[PDB]
Amino acid sequence: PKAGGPLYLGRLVTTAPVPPQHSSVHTDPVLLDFAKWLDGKGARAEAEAARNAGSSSALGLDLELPGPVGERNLYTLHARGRILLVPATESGLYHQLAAALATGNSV
Amino acid sequence: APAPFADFAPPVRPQSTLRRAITAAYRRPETECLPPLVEAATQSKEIRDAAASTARKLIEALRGKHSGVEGLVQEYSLSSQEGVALMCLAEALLRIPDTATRDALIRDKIADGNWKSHLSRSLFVNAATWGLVVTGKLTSTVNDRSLAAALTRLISRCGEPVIRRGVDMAMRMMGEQFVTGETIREALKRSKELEEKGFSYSYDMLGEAATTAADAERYYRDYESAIHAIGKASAGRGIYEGPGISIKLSALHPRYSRAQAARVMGELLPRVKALALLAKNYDIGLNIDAEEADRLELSLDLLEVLCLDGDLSGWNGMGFVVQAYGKRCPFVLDFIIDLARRSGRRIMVRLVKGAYWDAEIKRAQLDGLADFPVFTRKIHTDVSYIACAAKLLAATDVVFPQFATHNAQTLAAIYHMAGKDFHVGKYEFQCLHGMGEPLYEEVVGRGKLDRPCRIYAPVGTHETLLAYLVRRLLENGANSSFVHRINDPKVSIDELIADPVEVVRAMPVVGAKHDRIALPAELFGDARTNSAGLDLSNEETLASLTEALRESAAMKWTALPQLATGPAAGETRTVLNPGDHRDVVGSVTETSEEDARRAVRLAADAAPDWAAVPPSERAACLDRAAELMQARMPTLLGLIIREAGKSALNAIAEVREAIDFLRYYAEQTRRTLGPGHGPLGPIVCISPWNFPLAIFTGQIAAALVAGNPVLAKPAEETPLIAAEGVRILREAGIPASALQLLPGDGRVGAALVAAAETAGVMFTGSTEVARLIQAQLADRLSPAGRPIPLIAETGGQNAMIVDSSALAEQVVGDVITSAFDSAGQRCSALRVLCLQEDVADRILTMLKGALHELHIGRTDRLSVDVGPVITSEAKDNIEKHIERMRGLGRKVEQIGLASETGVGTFVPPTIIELEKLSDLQREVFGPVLHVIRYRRDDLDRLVDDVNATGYGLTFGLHTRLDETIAHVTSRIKAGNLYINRNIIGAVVGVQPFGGRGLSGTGPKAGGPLYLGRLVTTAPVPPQHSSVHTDPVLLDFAKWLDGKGARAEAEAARNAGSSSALGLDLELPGPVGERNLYTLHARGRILLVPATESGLYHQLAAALATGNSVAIDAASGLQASLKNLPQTVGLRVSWSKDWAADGPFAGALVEGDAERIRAVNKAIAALPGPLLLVQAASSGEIARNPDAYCLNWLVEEVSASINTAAAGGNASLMAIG
Amino acid sequence: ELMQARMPTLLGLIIREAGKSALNAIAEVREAIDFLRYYAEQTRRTLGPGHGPL
Ligand SMILES: Cc1cc2nc3c(=O)[nH]c(=O)nc-3n(C[C@H](O)[C@H](O)[C@H](O)COP(=O)(O)OP(=O)(O)OC[C@H]3O[C@@H](n4cnc5c(N)ncnc54)[C@H](O)[C@@H]3O)c2cc1C
Ligand SMILES: NC(=O)c1ccc[n+]([C@@H]2O[C@H](COP(=O)([O-])OP(=O)(O)OC[C@H]3O[C@@H](n4cnc5c(N)ncnc54)[C@H](O)[C@@H]3O)[C@@H](O)[C@H]2O)c1
Ligand SMILES: [Mg+2]
Repeated sequence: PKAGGPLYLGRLVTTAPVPPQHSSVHTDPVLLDFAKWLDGKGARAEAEAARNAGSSSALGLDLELPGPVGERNLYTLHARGRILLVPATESGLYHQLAAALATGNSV
Repeated sequence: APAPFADFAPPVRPQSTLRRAITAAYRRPETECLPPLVEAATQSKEIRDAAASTARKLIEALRGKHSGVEGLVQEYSLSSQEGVALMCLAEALLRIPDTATRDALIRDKIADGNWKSHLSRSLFVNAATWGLVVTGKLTSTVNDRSLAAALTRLISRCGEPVIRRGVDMAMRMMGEQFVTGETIREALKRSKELEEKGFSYSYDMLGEAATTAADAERYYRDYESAIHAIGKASAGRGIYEGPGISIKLSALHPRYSRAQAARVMGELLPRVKALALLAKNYDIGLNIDAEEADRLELSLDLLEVLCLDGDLSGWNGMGFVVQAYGKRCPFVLDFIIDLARRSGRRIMVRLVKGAYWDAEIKRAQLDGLADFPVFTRKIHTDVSYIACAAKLLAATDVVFPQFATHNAQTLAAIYHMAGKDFHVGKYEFQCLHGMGEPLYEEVVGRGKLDRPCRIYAPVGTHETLLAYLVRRLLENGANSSFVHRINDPKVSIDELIADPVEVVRAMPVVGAKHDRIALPAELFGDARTNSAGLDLSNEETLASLTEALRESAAMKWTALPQLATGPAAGETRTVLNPGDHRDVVGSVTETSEEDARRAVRLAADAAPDWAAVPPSERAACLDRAAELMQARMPTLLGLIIREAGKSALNAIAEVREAIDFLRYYAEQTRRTLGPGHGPLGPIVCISPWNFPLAIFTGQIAAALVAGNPVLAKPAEETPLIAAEGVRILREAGIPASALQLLPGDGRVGAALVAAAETAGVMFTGSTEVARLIQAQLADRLSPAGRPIPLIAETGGQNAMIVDSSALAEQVVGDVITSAFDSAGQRCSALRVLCLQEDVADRILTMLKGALHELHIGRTDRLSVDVGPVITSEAKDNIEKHIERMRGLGRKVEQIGLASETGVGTFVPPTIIELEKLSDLQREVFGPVLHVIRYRRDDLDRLVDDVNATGYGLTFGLHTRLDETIAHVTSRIKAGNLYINRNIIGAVVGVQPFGGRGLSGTGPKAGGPLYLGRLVTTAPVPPQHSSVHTDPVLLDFAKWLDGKGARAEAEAARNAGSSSALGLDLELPGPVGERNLYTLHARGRILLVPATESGLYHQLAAALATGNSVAIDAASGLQASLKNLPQTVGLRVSWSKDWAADGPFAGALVEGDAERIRAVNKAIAALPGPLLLVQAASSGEIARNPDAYCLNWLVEEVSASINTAAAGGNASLMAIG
Repeated sequence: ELMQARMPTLLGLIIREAGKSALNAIAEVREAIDFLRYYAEQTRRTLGPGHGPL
């Protein structure tokens, strides 16, 4: 994560905290479709994990940070891109997909 | 048969001179109200100096002893969101009744981490209220994802100790500060301490706005039980030293309104009398709280009867609030003082400023009324208060003044005005529990000012107090509020002791309106004049309207085929009132199909002369017609009421909308139309019966002002109001050759559509009829060989989604209005209410109770809520649907209809509980609400189900949660969205109206793309641009360049810039609402190319506007799209069977004239929605970069958000 | 606080050791100060007993 930004310290502990202002009201639509698919096939725990990832993902965060006058300093969270998934089990793959899709990524 | 309007709105009693002086002041200009108040409030310099000294002394004491939430935030270093989230958690933990159970959950589960796992209802439902507590700011909706993050963060950082402190803080605030006690017995026990010091109490059981008979009965028995407890405790102390009760009339009847005055006097009055008799027996005060401005005068009729009722004689405890922020206040006081004299009852008069200011501003703006019923500058209310106190202090022998205020300046002014002679019973002050005591502990007692104060003491549970805590907090928490200012270190004591009387007196214009609050007529500023409504709570208006309505029923209304040559002969029949077929409204002569064809030829002949009238002068005709409709509104109301089954309220809205269409299209014309925007030619305007003036006028006005002569074919059910609208337009200067009225049925419409000179068709009506028109036009091409433009605005299957965070009373009101107003005969009407499972039973019970309070009948009575259905065939079709549902086992709730309905065609408001949304097939255009339930996790599936009908007109969402708003509004596909309000809004230029799919082709009526469809070359609408470029368009342009298609790549880049996809505007409108207008992709566009270059141009146009495409595989052009970037490939499909691959949202066609005609026929044959097709020849694509117009490849979406839904208006908190 | 008070001395070292101009040496010391204070505040906003170190 970026130095001098709010995700940095969370990389240096074994369980990351929720950084200040780190949330988003947006839910990735592909995540939503994935959760419905999981519930369709009865993968209830996985569908729940998918919905939880969709909500807790901060994808779409778009903040203006305090700074000097005459400047607008913006901070936004976007998808990483394409995530390599190396699952071992079906449930593991569903959980990996949930995490990656909820954050806007392809896999 | 009762004479029309003979019983429209008779007053409860003849209006006395004193009552008429009240009504006369209802909306009096503010500059007229203030001077007499300044005079009445003037005091001697010696008194003003002494008052300022007393005020300063009180304020110095207040600031010298001046934290619970603040201390908690400080101790744990909480952010604002953390503080709010903590209080929401504490509130939720306090819903756990057993204390040991709650503490165990905290210590073992909540503190350990997963608070979400242990706590169907968002923790943050009431976060707007806690936000006001923590931050002093009101945010209408809740950022529940921010709060969830903050709660996780604070618990993981601070653990059980912060939770414990939050729970204890919330417990104290909700149990001891916002209420005196949870029950009347608890409140009475806690009142002894301050009573011993000289305070008294008035208990507020917190009941308000009954929605059902059962609610009203519950509030009644709560008041009755409280009176017993208060009276037992009073123990003979009497009405001044002893405690009393305060009641709200709206709690005691579900239809407490002037429209239902007869029910109020018959049903509410005896209940108040029964409570008053009990208060009399215990000799306690019983105060009637003051509510909205439109209830003031009605409440006076109850006060009058009660004070004259001999059964209540001997008791002086009847009390009544008057609101000094209201322009009628001094005249109301004159009335009350006189009533006290006549009755011999020493009425207890509580003078307040007023609690509903924001809402009164919004309501007057929404209703288009002449002015506000309240002041708009806070200092005006202060002067009003002091002037009214002077009136009350001169009448202490006949009334008992009660000065309710937390403002030390106000208090000091009155303390000195009242003088040195005092005894208990002369007057008192009043304050709110848990707010006013710091001030009044400097007032009560021989060691202070030795004046008594009565504490208004809310009593109730956490659920009851949270319901309207937002309104109560804004009373003393807005930037203009004294209590806010006393806590602001930037506000000096000198500023707080400023004398409002002398400040107002020295102003350059005494009593000027607030600069930042628009009068309703001025909502749109320089753009146009807002239409004006009528105040159906104003007795002068009701009396004048009664006469105008009666006079309208004596007119010989006719509708004739008004050809350019003059009225034509034809088959004549009467037009009967749908609510009573014995009431003949007028006569219509219908147009022969031969005369319809002749009218089109005359329109074609006259087209050049009308096109030559400059756009500014055409717009001037529209503006003159608007003025004429505004002046004629009362007569137009009467016709609409009797011809179309509309109530007066709905007829007012109908005429206002027509006025607004005229003025909006006139202004849009002045902004856009020039010599190069040539008219299409004769336009056939076919309109529905259900908005028989507004939509009729809108289509015709748009076509005319765009320079086209019009053939106006009104619905066969409602020709009379259409004929009158044509008469008005002709009077306004539209030549007879430019506007021909052709009454008759669908045959006349079809004959007009089929006429060779018809250059465009504007249709509003059913989807099935639009499909027939679509088929007719697929045979036809313009003389230039292009499709005849069709605007087809059609039916809806409109849903409202309600989650467990919504306020049930608000939901039910918006549902009753949206589903059953006009007997559901609005295209926007709510058809499917979707209730989250956890709240569905409670809301359904409330909804059914509210349903049974509706009055169904002939609409020439103000008391009628729901009128008839338009015809017996409409009735038969609706009832066939109801019986089919009933036959399937579905639960069906129906109002019982009065016997008087037998003379008309009525269907009772009906609620049908469905299992699945798939249970509905087509639009049922009547008073039939369907109810489905959903589990929260299935919300996304539910939105899919709503979209799956194929309709897309109106949609509502009731929720407080930003995550749910973002999710639902991003996934729903409808043209008009409404958040936390009803779904029937179509305010021209504010909610541009029109849907997608089976609901419309667009462009939206009342929006900025409309006129451009009615000319051959569309202008650039005002504000119509976007800085955003579709990224797939960009990828396609690079691909074109890589293929060597340099000219097409340039055209693609130009399309990317020219596209207005991504436009996102806020439209000016009333306070307390945000009205948004955005341009989105339409969806999947069918491309029917002929050449490779044509395909590239079609794809550029479609991609630049955000769409995907299905390309006709029969074009053989597959090899032209080899090696597309994956981003573009995702948007591109090839279709061999167009009917299998839809629904499409539009089409682009390339070919010669006969190819276009053949394709147009094939497109019309596709199932489902009508497609907005644009066609061009290959040569046209080469010559004209705008061969395909990007205006018609985006979809307009309007969203109206009620930002006052949390209980107040944040932006108006800064307007004083 | 110590780096802020000692900035003039730190500047001299940075100027001579790393080839920085005075303005850029000031920016260097300011950035170190800001990192210190920023991570201190971010810690005060977030870290609790369950956020164990690596
Ligand atoms: C015991 C008690 C009982 C009450 N009962 C009722 C009741 O039954 N019905 C009712 O409506 N109110 C009632 N009120 C009053 C209302 O609830 C507020 O408390 C009161 O209006 C605030 O006035 P204040 O003098 O305490 O404060 P102030 O800060 O002096 O005045 C604030 C008031 O100014 C007014 N105001 C604010 N901005 C503007 C503006 N831009 N233009 C014009 N006016 C403005 C509003 O009335 C606002 O509440 C009661 C108040 C008390 C203390
Ligand atoms: N989308 C909107 O803005 C909007 C607004 C109001 C009403 N509507 C819809 O209108 C419908 C109710 O109005 P209605 O009952 O008058 O509709 P309708 O379809 O019955 O009639 C509409 C008009 O079309 C005419 N007509 C009928 N058959 C025709 C034909 N074969 N060819 C040409 N014209 C023909 C009628 O005479 C009438 O003037 C509802 O479905 C409602 O949802 C839509
Ligand atoms: Mg019809």
